[PDB]
Order: sequence, then structure tokens, then C-alpha cells
Amino acid sequence: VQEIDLGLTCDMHVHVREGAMCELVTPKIRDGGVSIAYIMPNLQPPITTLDRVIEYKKTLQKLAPKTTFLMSFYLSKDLTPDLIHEAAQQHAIRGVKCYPAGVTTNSAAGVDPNDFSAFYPIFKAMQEENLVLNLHGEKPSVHDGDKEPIHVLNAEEAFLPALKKLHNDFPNLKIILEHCTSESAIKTIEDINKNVKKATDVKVAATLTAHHLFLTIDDWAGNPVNFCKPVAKLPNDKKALVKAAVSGKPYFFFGSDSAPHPVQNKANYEGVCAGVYSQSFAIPYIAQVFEEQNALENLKGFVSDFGISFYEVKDSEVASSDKAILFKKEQVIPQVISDGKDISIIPFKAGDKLSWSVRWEPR
Amino acid sequence: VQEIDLGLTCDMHVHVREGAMCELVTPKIRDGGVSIAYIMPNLQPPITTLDRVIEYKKTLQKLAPKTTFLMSFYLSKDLTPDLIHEAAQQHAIRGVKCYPAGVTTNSAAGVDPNDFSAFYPIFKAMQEENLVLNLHGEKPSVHDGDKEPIHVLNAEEAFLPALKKLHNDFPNLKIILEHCTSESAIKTIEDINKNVKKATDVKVAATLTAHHLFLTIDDWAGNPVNFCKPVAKLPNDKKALVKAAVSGKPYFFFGSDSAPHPVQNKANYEGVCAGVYSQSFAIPYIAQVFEEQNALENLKGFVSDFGISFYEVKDSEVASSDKAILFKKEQVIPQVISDGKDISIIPFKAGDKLSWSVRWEPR
Ligand SMILES: [Zn+2]
Ligand SMILES: [Zn+2]
Ligand SMILES: [Zn+2]
Ligand SMILES: [Zn+2]
Repeated sequence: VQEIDLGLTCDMHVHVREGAMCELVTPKIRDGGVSIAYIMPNLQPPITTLDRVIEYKKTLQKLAPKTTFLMSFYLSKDLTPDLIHEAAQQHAIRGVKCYPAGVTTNSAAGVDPNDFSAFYPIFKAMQEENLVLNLHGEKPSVHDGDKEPIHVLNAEEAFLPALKKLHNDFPNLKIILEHCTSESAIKTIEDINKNVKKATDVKVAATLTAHHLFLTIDDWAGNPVNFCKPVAKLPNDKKALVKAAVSGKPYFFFGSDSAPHPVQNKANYEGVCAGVYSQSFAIPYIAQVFEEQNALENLKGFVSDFGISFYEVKDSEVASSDKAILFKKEQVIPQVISDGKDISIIPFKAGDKLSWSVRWEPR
Repeated sequence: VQEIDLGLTCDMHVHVREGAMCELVTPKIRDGGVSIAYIMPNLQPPITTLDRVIEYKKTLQKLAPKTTFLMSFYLSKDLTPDLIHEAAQQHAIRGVKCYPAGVTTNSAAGVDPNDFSAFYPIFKAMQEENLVLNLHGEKPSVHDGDKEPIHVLNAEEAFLPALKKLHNDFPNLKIILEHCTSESAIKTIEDINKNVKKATDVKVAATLTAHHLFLTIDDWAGNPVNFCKPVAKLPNDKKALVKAAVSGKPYFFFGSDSAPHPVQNKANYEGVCAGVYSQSFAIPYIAQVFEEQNALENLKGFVSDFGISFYEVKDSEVASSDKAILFKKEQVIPQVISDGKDISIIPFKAGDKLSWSVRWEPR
């Protein structure tokens, strides 16, 4: 087309950090074409208290009055079932996010995905409250010499039995395999949802980032800016991710995992911080893929309908009724995104032409 | 043991660069325990002329009077059969190194490995002069949308048909698949050498680096200091390289691919230079592998006997008869190696303890 009404757009995997970085990035949610954002909890320290999660959103809302913020707790032994019920009651959180220990940013204070039993009381409460369980689905890497090797290329596949058990022990709970990167994970999600037909049946879904629809291992091998977790994988994996994203199936929907880092935390000779920054042009990135796939008819489901449906986003929570309007005027992605002070971020696909822009119209 | 006499040690894959970097690194050849070095030609601009290869060697000999230097040309369209004959007849080179275009440091002037026949007059002259054809055996990446894609993980496997065709078309030409990184390559070299046992029968050999005996993809994913070409691959590949290095087979011998870069060329958000710096502790790094594999009796073959046999190094070429003595004194690898002025290099396994040290015995 040349103008597409995406309605209330949906980015269900957002990192905005804190401090000067957050002031720079949260207004970019709306700027990249996103009305509703699900905010991830891996701050330093993690978000595990009620007052933190409440004030964090107030800080966010002040920065972005027209952005709807859905919040989350960082899965943790700190949490209690009481904190869960007390938070779902006051509608302070809409889900809880699990980070396996060591596999990504600010995950050191994370959990071990081999003994999930210690958190079954937490999922117990979460299920009763219809809260979402978000999973960074990678097993930690394993050296040893006895048990089968786990590395960055198969850590997501090795996590897939854990996902299935969690689904089989909490069958009413809403679970999301965040940012899928492998054909194996796509196939697992499609099998778990084999008998779904419309749509509110889905209880296990997967988010797909913008960058994993573009990247393979070649793009990050000598390019830390394209390094994130889970890493982009083989060409066959990308094909499956793209096919899923444009499939029109209600169990795949957009989650950017926009993960902002100052440029000096990417230009390291060791300990490069994982993460791609896509917030500034979130929807235009996804538009490009759907255009090239001749499937622009499925864009609205992927970037709006399916996440709204799965998260059950009701009209009474949306901060602004403005519609996101995609229109086919080319823009150039800048080389850097700066706050004029101490923050420079390199955006995903810095310097590239995008065919689409996005603006806001009232309902 | 305590103390092992390795004799005249060989590193048949050495980068020493130019200028201040070369003044820092070439004395480290001896320091890391290596008597004989095969000097790669991927300078800027590459070594493709007789005068430059002779002048380079003089520089190197002045920096390191006890080190034996074997030189090479960079395979390029500027080379002619007359020049091959002239360089051979002047004892100015021992081989010619092929870089497929785009796959590694200073390879933009390299070749198209789907059009090797354009270089058959060169190989013919090399065969007649008993020179060595060294191959950086990786196919350039093709992501394509046509036939099966090439990426950094399979680029070496994708190159193996070209190696077999070269050996089949020039059966008397000595060919080295440099720095093997994949089990598939190991199997291909073993199969080409099916009916060899000792040693002058070997026509196609492979070098193995120090770092590929330690590294997997998990070690460089977020660590540019460990990023090299060909990239370190899966646990199963590393296992097969280690087993090859301690094999005692005459068609595997040591080539460090020590590839020094200043620290600022590693700490980049894009365009990280490929290369691991291992020269300063080359022999001790290998000793650690052979000790852990209960294979110390095979060490002298892998790091001395087999390279000398394959390159036919004669006692009249040797710059010093000093013998390398490995002795089991602990040492720690520094965090950084500097010339005191503008160059800092991060060495392989910076900060780790090694069990062995190497010294020189005059003979
Ligand atoms: Zn994640
Ligand atoms: Zn994330
Ligand atoms: Zn190479
Ligand atoms: Zn090399």
C-alpha cells in the first residue's frame, strides 16, 4: 500500500533501563510507532519490590504520557506468592520474566532452568491471577566433558523441554517464549498450538524481534553491534523466523527486545554487552520485512492484534487512543542516537534506508 | 616430564605485520619458543614482488638474528609464472598463500576460489619449483536466495571440494590447508592421506593453531579478542582438532596463525579485526594441550619434526642451531603486551597460568 492503519500497536519486549538512558529511550517507544510496551525488569538491581515497580512506571509515564506501560517482576527467590497477589490486585504488573543465570544482561541474579520447582509457588499465584510468564529460553552453557554440550547456538533448543514441562504443569498459565531464534523453537510452538483456531485459545506464544528477522551469524561475527542474546543463528533459522512472523498465526507476535547500550559498552575487546537497539524505528523495521515478503496484510496482526489479544489489553488501560499510521516515505537511519550529553547509541541498521515511516492520528 | 628437548621448533603460520608492530612481535617468535617461522604475506599492500619479499626478510633477520624465516608470496593476479621461477631460483620464497577475497584480514586483493583455474599456470610453476601452496580454505559467504548458503560456520566445509580438486589436478604439488577449525576438514585431510605412514609421503597437510585447541564459539561470541578467521566452532569441532594435534600423524603440524592487532582494532562496535595473538607463549600453549591429553611424547613431532619434513627445511637454511627446551616451570600470561609507546596487544589467554616454560640451549 502507501499508508496502513495499524491501530494500537504492540511491542511486548522493551528495555528502557534507568537514568539518563531511560530519559533518552522511553520517548522513542512512541517515536518508533509503538502505543503499548511491555517493560522488562532486569535493572541493577532487578525490579522485585512493589514500590520500585510502581515508581518505575510513574517515571516512565512522566517521560511518555501517551504510552501504555505494562510492567513485570524479575523472577527471583526474593519474590513471594504474597507479593504476586498483592501486585496483580493493584494491577501493578502484568507478568513475571525469567532470566536463566549468566545467559544475558543483568541475569547474574537469575535462576537455574534445571530446577524450576522452587518457583512453582510463584507460578501457582501467577496462574490464578492470569499473569504472563515470560521466558528467556536458553540453558546456561556447559563445559564439563560428560553431559552433552550447551553453547550459544543450541542453548535455545536445549531449553525447549523445560518450556514444555512448564506448560504441562501450569496449563492455564500464559507463557511466552521470548525472542525465538531457532527453527526448532518455531516448530515446538506450532506443535503446542496445533489445534488452535481463533486465537483466544493460545496459551503459549512466542515473540519475534525485528533484528532476528534480518540477522544471521555472519552479521554479528565481527560486529558487536549485532551481537545479542539469543544470538542470531543460521540462514535456515532466519527463514523459519520470517515465515513465522508473516504467518498470520495468533501465537507469534512482535517483541523488539530493544536493548539499549552506550556505544562504549559495545566497543569492548571482551565482555561486549549483548543487545540491539531497535526502538527508534521499531515498526518501520518490521514493515520492511513484511513488504519484502509480500505479506503486508498480516502486519497488523503481528504488531497489534495478536499481542493485544494474548495480553488481553482492554481499552480502559490504553493511555492514548491515537492510531499508528505507517506510510511509504523513505527515511535514512542515522549513524548514532545521542542525548547530547553522555549517551550515544548505535541503532540497528545504522545508515540504511527504510522505505516506511510512522506517524500518529487520533481515534 | 620436567624438561623436554623439542629441538628446532617450527611455527609454519606467522603474521608479524610491519613497522612498530613488527619490531614488537618478531623477537617474540624466539621468546615463545619457535626457531623456524613461515611468514605470511597479507601486508598492506600484499607481498607480490621479489624486491619486497627480499627486503621484508632482511628487516626480519635484523630484528631476530637467531630466527629462521621462510617467506611467501600472496596469491594474486599480479603474479606470473616467470616471477614464481625467479623467486624460487633466488631462494626468496618457499610458498604462495591463497586468501579468498573478503574472508579475512587484508584479503580484499585475494582470489575467487570458484575460478582457481585462472591460477593454474602459477600452480604449475610452483609444482616445478617444489613450492608450497598454502590455503586459507574458506569460501566467501553467500546468503543468496538461490542455492545452499555459505556462512562463517560452514565456509571451511564448503571449501573442501576445492581443496580436493586442487590436489587431484596437481598431485605432486605440496598443499597445506591452513588452520583447520572443523571436524569435517580433519576427516578430509585424513582421507586424502589414507595410505600414508611416515611422512615424506605427505603431499597435503594441515596446520593447527594454538587457540583453536582451546576456543569454541562461546569464547568469542561476546569477546572480540578471541575472534579470528576461520572462527572457532562447536565443541565437537574443537575435540576433533585436539585429537588431530596429538595424533602423531605426519600431516598435522603446528601453525600458530598468531595474528597481532593493537587493542583499539579489537575494541570496535563494528569491523572487529580478526586475529588472536599467540606468539609470546606459542610452545607453552601447545604443551598444555599435549599434557592434558597425556600425549607429551607426540609434542616434538607436531611442533618440530613434521613441519621440517614437509617444508624440507635443511640445515644450511637454519639461522641458529639453538634447541628449544620445554621445562615445567609455571608462569602467568600478562594482561597486555606493549612496546611502551603506541602498541598494546592482548595475548591469547591473558591472565591465565601456564604449567610450562621454554628456554634455549645453544648447541
Ligand atoms: Zn532475553
Ligand atoms: Zn530482553
Ligand atoms: Zn587465514
Ligand atoms: Zn593467517
